[PDB]
Amino acid sequence: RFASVYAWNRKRISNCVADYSVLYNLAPFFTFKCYGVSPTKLNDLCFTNVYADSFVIRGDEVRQIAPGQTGNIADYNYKLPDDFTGCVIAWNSNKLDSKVSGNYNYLYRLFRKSNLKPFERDISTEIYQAGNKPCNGVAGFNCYFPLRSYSFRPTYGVGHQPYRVVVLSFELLHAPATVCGPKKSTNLVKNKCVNFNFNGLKGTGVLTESNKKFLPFQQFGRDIADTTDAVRDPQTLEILDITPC
Amino acid sequence: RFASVYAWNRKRISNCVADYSVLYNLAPFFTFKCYGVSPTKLNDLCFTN
Amino acid sequence: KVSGNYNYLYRLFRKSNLKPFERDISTEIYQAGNKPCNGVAGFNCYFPL
Amino acid sequence: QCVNLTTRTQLPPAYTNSFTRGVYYPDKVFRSSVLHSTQDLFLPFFSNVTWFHVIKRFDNPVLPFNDGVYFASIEKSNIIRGWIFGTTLDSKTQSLLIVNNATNVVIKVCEFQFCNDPFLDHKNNKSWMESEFRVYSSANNCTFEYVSQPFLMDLEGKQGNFKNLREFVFKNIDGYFKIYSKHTPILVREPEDLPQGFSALEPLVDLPIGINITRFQTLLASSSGWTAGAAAYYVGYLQPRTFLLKYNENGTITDAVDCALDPLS
Amino acid sequence: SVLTQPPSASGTPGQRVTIPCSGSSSNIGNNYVYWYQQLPGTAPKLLVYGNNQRPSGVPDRFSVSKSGTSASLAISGLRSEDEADYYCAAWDDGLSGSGWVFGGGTKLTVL
Amino acid sequence: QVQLVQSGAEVKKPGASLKVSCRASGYTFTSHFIHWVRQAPGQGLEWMGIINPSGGASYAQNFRDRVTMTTDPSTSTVYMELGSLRSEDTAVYYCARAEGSSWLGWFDPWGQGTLVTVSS
Ligand SMILES: *[C@@H]1O[C@H](CO)[C@@H](O[C@@H]2O[C@H](CO)[C@@H](O)[C@H](O)[C@H]2NC(C)=O)[C@H](O)[C@H]1NC(C)=O
Ligand SMILES: *[C@@H]1O[C@H](CO)[C@@H](O)[C@H](O)[C@H]1NC(C)=O
Ligand SMILES: *[C@@H]1O[C@H](CO)[C@@H](O)[C@H](O)[C@H]1NC(C)=O
Ligand SMILES: *[C@@H]1O[C@H](CO)[C@@H](O)[C@H](O)[C@H]1NC(C)=O
Repeated sequence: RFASVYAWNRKRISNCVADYSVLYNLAPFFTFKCYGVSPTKLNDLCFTNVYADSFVIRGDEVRQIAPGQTGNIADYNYKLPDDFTGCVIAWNSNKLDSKVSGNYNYLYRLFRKSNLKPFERDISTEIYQAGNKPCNGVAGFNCYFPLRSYSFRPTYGVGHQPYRVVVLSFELLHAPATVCGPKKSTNLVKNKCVNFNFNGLKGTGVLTESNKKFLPFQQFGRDIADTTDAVRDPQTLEILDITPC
Repeated sequence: RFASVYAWNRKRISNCVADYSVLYNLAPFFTFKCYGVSPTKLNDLCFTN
Repeated sequence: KVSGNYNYLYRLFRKSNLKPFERDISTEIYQAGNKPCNGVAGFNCYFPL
Repeated sequence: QCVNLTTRTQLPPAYTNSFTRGVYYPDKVFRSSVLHSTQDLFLPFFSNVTWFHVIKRFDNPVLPFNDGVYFASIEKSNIIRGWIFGTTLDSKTQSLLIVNNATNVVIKVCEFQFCNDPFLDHKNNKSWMESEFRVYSSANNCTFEYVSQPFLMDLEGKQGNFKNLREFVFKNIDGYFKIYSKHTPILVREPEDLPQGFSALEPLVDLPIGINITRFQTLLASSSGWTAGAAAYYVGYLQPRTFLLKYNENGTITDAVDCALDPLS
Repeated sequence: SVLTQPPSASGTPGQRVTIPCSGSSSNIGNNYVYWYQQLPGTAPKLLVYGNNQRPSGVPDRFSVSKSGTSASLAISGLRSEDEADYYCAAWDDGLSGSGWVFGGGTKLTVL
Repeated sequence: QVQLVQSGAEVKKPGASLKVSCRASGYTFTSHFIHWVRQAPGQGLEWMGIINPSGGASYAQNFRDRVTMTTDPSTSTVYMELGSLRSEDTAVYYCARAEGSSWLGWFDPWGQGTLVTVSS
């Protein structure tokens, strides 16, 4: 059961090992395009937070979820921000959603007084006003019901089957991590030039011990030139110090 | 006189600027519903004929 | 009109569903049966207008 | 507790100059001994912060919300509990209820409908209990629900010498609600205005509401004469500004400058 | 019209005759394919359906296989009753519509 | 035991109307989708469309705008109404059932076949 486009459900995902291999192997995909990351390089980075949206839209409008578009599903229902990260996984689902009798359980908003900033929601269904004199009771002339139902049939071609859509959005390397792909820890060493991979932050140097106090809501220190030079060991809670060979 | 149902008249409308706002501001109008596009944005669409 | 405007007619019986967007009127009399009849009303003959 | 009363002696709220309060950590990365320039929504230096006092007089009006609010409370008897956020507050649109009285900080985004002022005088009679807990007549359908550890509590009642000074900033950016908190104890400023000091707030929660909010009113808890703890809360509005912030050697903020007030600045 | 089939087929009794059906991603590249056999003055019957199971009442000598994006049906032990027209069916989806397209057909007979 | 019966049809003038019935017995009528198919002489096969036993129906887009469905889940009958015929649509029609889930499935029942033609 996927949501309607105008009342989409956003889900948290935290404290788990994320493997996208069991996902990208799905042959019947029709689209897998990523903006800030590449689809094949998602198995070595740890994300601060992951949110997985969901809705079902008509096949013609699957191109409209990308940032910077406009229309009746990109300004009145669900609008992505201009600086989007993460990526969208869209695939045809004509077998499940569509029905021969005519599926009538998917709505979308048509009339709104003004647009909406990204990632906003509106369950309100008060009658839209178009004329000078407000109406009441039932809608009609100069005032309309804001929601109209999709009509899905298996007859219609591409552009009218429902493409199920799920969108993953995640901030990259600004906070303590909770979710990322499998890896094998390799102990810890000090005062020996090594190749450290701390939560996806590659580099090279020697890791001494430091006495600078980290506030509880911080993980990475920085210096003038905007380069990380103090990290918190993910397993223990020691504060290290990265300096070049 | 309007044409009857069996011989409804067809008129060609093109190469003109159509302002539906003045039409919409009439008194005795009773029923007005639209299907193809939103009836509140009829002044921003361009068609061949 | 109070006196009666009887210049509008509509069709009751037709041979089959008309092609959408047609502007052709046929004065042929409709026949319920296969045998053609014309002139006065007779067996299985009735006016469809 | 819901009785038609009217007789709203809505005294006009007063003015004060919010000297330097309301600044916060903008980025979650450690720094030390450097000056950093940020561009955010800040409470301008020396702005007409609006002061409300709750004691014969009593008020809690609905105030506008426009791009974040700085809320500073001086209170000892624990009389101001929570907040309500919304656009119409009439059960037709989603709204936030934030309450942190006794059990846990509860944040609920749902359809809510509200009465005027549920109480008798403040509470009957001297011990807390459960009474008319149905502060919601109903709630059709809603999504968000959050519970967490409560903030600092107040024990017993004290008149004057209000050591507690709470200050919060609420900011709404792109479907995210950011609440930054800071509790400064031992305040001996008996006369009136907020102290001439400095305190940078710390992040407390950053959570995905994704709704539309425009107005909020604070939530607070016989012939003549009554004992009630006096509460003084100040409200200020935030503007898009650029600040220059100083971090000392320990990684904490000492002072900041606003680059638009004074040509010296 | 999208489905391509040999115009006709033939073979001596006792031989093995292979019939192909080549489509595309829309027709065969995603879903199952069916094979249908039609006899003169008879209703259509079933030869292979689901591509991994054979119906009841039919000999299993009708060998079937999928070669990438094509279907192949091989027949051994040819007899007189084998003379029939063969079609391949596959639910197809297109940019203008979608349907239950049948194959062009292939007339299989012996002189 | 299980078999579908149709209506014998004869010559029809071009542009006429055809009402073809399909009566099924020996199984639960309101459990299987219905496929109607049309075969033209000197050509392959083309399925007319798909019908729910109790509800609406769906049609191939090429053959839409001229075919009409009505259902009656009381005496177990399914009807085609066809209009705006031409001399090139003379063919044979079959009414058949399918698996209860439609699409991918087994088609054991089949239509007896009814012929439509134009001649004088
Ligand atoms: C959030 O809600 C408020 C109030 O419902 C909206 O404010 C409206 O703004 C438009 C344009 O400025 C005005 O025409 C309306 O009169 C305002 N509403 C009221 C009740 O006065 C605001 O637009 C909403 N947010 C969004 C993104 O639409
Ligand atoms: C009751 O409420 C109404 C609100 O319209 C107010 O006018 C009236 O004065 C109230 N009655 C009393 C006794 O306060
Ligand atoms: C700010 O407060 C001062 C002091 O009363 C007053 O003179 C001034 O008009 C106020 N400005 C605004 C914008 O309210
Ligand atoms: C409860 O106490 C309040 C004051 O604290 C008083 O106004 C009210 O009348 C009391 N109610 C009862 C039932 O004693």
